[PDB]
Amino acid sequence: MSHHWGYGKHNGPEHWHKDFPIAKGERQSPVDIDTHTAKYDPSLKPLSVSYDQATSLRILNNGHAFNVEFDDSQDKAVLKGGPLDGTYRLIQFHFHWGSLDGQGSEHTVDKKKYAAELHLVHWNTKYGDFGKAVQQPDGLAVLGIFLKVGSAKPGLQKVVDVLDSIKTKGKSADFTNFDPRGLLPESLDYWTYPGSLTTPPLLECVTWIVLKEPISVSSEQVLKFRKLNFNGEGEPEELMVDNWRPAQPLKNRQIKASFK
Ligand SMILES: Cc1cc(=O)oc2cc(C(F)(F)S(N)(=O)=O)ccc12
Ligand SMILES: [Zn+2]
Repeated sequence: MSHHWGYGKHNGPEHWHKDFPIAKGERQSPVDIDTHTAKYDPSLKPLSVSYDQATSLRILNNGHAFNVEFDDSQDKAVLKGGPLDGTYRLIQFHFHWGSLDGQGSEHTVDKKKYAAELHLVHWNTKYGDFGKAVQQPDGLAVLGIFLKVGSAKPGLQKVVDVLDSIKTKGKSADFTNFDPRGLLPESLDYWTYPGSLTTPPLLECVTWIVLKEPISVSSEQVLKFRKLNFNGEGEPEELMVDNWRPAQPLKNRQIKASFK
């Protein structure tokens, strides 16, 4: 209730370390993925994305981004395999995007920034609940998917059209029966490394799995994202753009590739 961090000039990523010292930690995210240095790991098991039974419930503008929330009271939508040991349950997805197509993603590929990045957040069921999971090194698994501007993503339109109803901070809307499988690219080839949440509290509890294949969304679709507001209703308009944290030092970590 007393957090004041954001993405503006005076409360942006370069200021976060004051209230959250872990911002300068040993396994912070996002990071630049240097494709020539990432090594193929033949030991990585196949990635398993089982979203057939996913049950979305609501979409919320939290003043930073918008979250599409799922019912995670049961083992429906889960992520397993890949670098993961155990079962991770989908709790929500959100995006990070820019003010222009040339920036917006958190992770970068050989320093290339994509227009946006989708994050599907999952928590390790061995810890019982999300709050307990974020206190563990292997508590979360976040699946990251890059977005580039070109052809429209049919599966994203239902999200785009509901944004008018959650323009400002604190607004939410019913959002049932949304199928996240419609946001995935064809290939599940990925890079993986141990990291953190990319907004405060910046906890170092995430196994990052970033897909190599980006999805394409249309200019009209991303333009709608850019019409959202960071501010609450009745306050001066601050367009919700550039809600991404820049790449952090890789330090003592190796990024592994699931493909050759
Ligand atoms: C506390 C928490 C709960 C949750 O369901 O999702 C989150 C997502 C993020 C993130 F958006 F910053 S990221 N990018 O690290 O996923 C940060 C914190 C949470
Ligand atoms: Zn995120």
